[PDB]
Amino acid sequence: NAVVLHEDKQYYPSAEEVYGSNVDIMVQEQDTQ
Amino acid sequence: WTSVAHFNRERIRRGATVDKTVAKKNLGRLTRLWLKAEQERQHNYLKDGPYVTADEAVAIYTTFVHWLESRRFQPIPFPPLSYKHDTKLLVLALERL
Amino acid sequence: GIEFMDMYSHLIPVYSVDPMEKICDAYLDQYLWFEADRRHLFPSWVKP
Amino acid sequence: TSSRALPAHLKLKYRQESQGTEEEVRKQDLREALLRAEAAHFAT
Amino acid sequence: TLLNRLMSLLMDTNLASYASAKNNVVLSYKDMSHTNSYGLVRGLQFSSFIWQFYGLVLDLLILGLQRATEIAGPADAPNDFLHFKDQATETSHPIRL
Amino acid sequence: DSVTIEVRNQLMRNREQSSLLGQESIPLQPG
Amino acid sequence: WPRDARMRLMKHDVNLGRAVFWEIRNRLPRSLTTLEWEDTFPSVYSKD
Amino acid sequence: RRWDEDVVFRNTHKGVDDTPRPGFVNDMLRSEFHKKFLARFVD
Amino acid sequence: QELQSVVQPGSLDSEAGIFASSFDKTGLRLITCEADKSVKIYKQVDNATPETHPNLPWTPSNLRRRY
Amino acid sequence: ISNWKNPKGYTIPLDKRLAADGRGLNDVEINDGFAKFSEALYTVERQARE
Repeated sequence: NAVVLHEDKQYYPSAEEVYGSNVDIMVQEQDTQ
Repeated sequence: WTSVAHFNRERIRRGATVDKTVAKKNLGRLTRLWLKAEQERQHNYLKDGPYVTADEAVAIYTTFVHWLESRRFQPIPFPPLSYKHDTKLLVLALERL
Repeated sequence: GIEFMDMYSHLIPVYSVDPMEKICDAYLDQYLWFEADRRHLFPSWVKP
Repeated sequence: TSSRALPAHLKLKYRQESQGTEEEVRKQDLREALLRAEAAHFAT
Repeated sequence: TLLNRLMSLLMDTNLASYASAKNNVVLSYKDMSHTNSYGLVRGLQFSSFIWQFYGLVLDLLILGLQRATEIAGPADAPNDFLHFKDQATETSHPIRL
Repeated sequence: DSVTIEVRNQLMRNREQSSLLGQESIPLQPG
Repeated sequence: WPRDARMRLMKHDVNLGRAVFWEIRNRLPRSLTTLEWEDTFPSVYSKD
Repeated sequence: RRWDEDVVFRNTHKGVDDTPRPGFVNDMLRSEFHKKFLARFVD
Repeated sequence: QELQSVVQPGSLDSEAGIFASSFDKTGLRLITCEADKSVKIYKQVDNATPETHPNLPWTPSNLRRRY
Repeated sequence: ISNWKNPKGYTIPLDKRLAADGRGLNDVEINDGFAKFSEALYTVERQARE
């Protein structure tokens, strides 16, 4: 019944929802060296 | 295209460019991207209904009504044909334009 | 019409309206601001 | 002829002793090292 | 729609309806176009007033009716800019200015 | 007709002025 | 400003400022506006 | 408390959080970076 | 074995693709560079047990290849 | 058949140009929540007036 604000909207499932729990999801946006 | 737009806009914001052409190109790209986002936002608004709930709207209307009646606000009327100040308001608007 | 004015740090949206509608809007603006000030709608703390 | 075609970097660099030459890679055991490293990463 | 219902309180139904319908226009840049149905168009000549009384609503939401009445004072005898009628009302609430 | 009833209700709502004016009211027929 | 003229980040003062921001933000419905901490700066005057 | 009991809306931001850090969406027009970029450079 | 690559959440269905790949030095890990802006690592199942993990069935002597 | 340019004259009838778009695939529907929202605004507006 709750409304979804535009900024709160999600179009895609989480990488966990799409790859299972036996895969580690790495998001390396920033450098480490 | 979007990555180049981001990079060029950041460069322009810092101040590292003096091209008129690069500034105009990036202004065009930013306008296109913003308009895409705005069209998506309006479409989402139509899809997802009024973000402000019925209860919130009722509460806001009630508070505004109470506030206006507390200060005895006399609602603005439609300007009659015999309004003394029409010419003056008209000339003021014309000068501002 | 809609276009953006470049300040090199933010973009200002500029709207182009039809001339006759501009005249009507300007007159309504002047009338509404004069009537609101005459009837004390805005309580001192709104700015500018 | 051209400025960029002039001689430059005339000494080719080869991997030294502790830099991972072919001899060491053949001597090293990469498999169990890889599994140990993966387990160490998993522990975090 | 909430804006239209609110604007109907201040002025005549005709003026409120005109001001509400003026904000629902078709914005077009080059070949891109869309219908503005959720936001507020700031390019209108009366958009200043429209925003000023919509933001007096938010002032009422933030302050509350009693604190707003204390700050503004009676409608017939409004307070000064940043002054109160007396120290008793000034110190009666955490919000001073 | 239901449509003409809806026209009837919306025409009366069009005549209904600002709430602060505190003018009269007309209860509307259902259907 | 040169520090010693800025805000001293005492735990009590910082918590008071954040509490004030939290209260004022909760005062407003999220469907029509919101307050961002990146745009807000509550400056506290106290014994510290 | 008697200083906030006049008001009409309470706990409007009760359950909001900061940002979906682990979320990496492969769509440059819907990512957090683009949203922040547009919210910063357009005013 | 037949495997279908699955795209990361933001991509389209048509965005599934593979451009580069390489086994590591040992050969137990396979690195795949996709048309999806993502790099995937593939590892053989450790439990093995050919009884419980059969390959694709092999049907001999159907017919000679056209060639 | 493009809506922007063509190097030669190559007149195209209006029906074919109309057929080249995705307007039909984009639905035009309004949420149900507007019906309850507007009616609530109309209800309170009448209540305060009375």
